[PDB]
Amino acid sequence: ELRVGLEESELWLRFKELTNEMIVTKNGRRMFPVLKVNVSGLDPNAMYSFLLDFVAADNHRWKYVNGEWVPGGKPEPQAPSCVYIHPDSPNFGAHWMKAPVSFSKVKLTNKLNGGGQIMLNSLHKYEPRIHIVRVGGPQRMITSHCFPETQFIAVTAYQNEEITALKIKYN
Ligand SMILES: CN1CCN(C(=O)Nc2ccccc2)CC1
Repeated sequence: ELRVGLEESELWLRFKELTNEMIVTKNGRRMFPVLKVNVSGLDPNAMYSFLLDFVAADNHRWKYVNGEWVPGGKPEPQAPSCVYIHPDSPNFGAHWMKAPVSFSKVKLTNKLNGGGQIMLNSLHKYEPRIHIVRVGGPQRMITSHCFPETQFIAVTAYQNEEITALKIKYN
């Protein structure tokens, strides 16, 4: 059985208990914490691409009102985010299993852009999700996995100073 684990869940959970926030910029901002995934049970000899996307966790716009995040009352459907390909892709199972797969190079933006960067809607809540895609073989296969511990709200600047403090303390 293919196993997918979050690395450093300890720390992600401290961010989640405060409501996590991730900065988006026109040019694209790298994430902290970085999503790092432990994977076992791949065929060491099979070929795989690791993909990262962001599900809109709800259909609402969120606002930081008197020190607390609160959803709006006017939900709109949220079209899916674009996919980020891990730059080690495509690669052997052995490659992916020798150390945590670290998405250190994904950039989050609020503006449609050349590419690389992934465009999110500011003040929406997102749940990171990976796809593990077996490629090159006869049988294509996809395994997907969400990471609720890594949920955040996309912001153009931090609202909760307790997040600001944690971001610096641990970087
Ligand atoms: C620079 N990039 C990195 C490697 N890459 C892919 O892995 N694409 C792909 C193709 C089919 C299924 C999943 C991913 C495209 C080029």
